[PDB]
Amino acid sequence: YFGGFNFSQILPDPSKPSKRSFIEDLLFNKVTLADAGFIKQYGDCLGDI
Amino acid sequence: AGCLIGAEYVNNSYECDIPIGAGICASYQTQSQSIIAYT
Ligand SMILES: *[C@@H]1O[C@H](CO)[C@@H](O)[C@H](O)[C@H]1NC(C)=O
Repeated sequence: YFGGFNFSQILPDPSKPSKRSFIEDLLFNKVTLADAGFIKQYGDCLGDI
Repeated sequence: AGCLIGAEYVNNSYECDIPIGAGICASYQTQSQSIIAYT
């Protein structure tokens, strides 16, 4: 109760494993990413799939 | 960011001395002298 103001859409929630808010999740899902080599990838690139 | 050979992983958290990769840092401390790796 912050004086009647609703901050529930920008505050984090404990249900998600990553403590990101609703608008943060919308921003992260909206920007598509290339899924580059920052993830470990040589095991995926070795197996021809 | 790969794997680290020659540094023990500790379950503590300090300031980042030597930045390694995604959330992993390494430092030189007394706990004899040794190189550790932490978050
Ligand atoms: C704040 O908004 C959410 C939906 O955006 C709503 O579920 C919640 O009840 C609101 N908070 C209050 C105190 O009404």
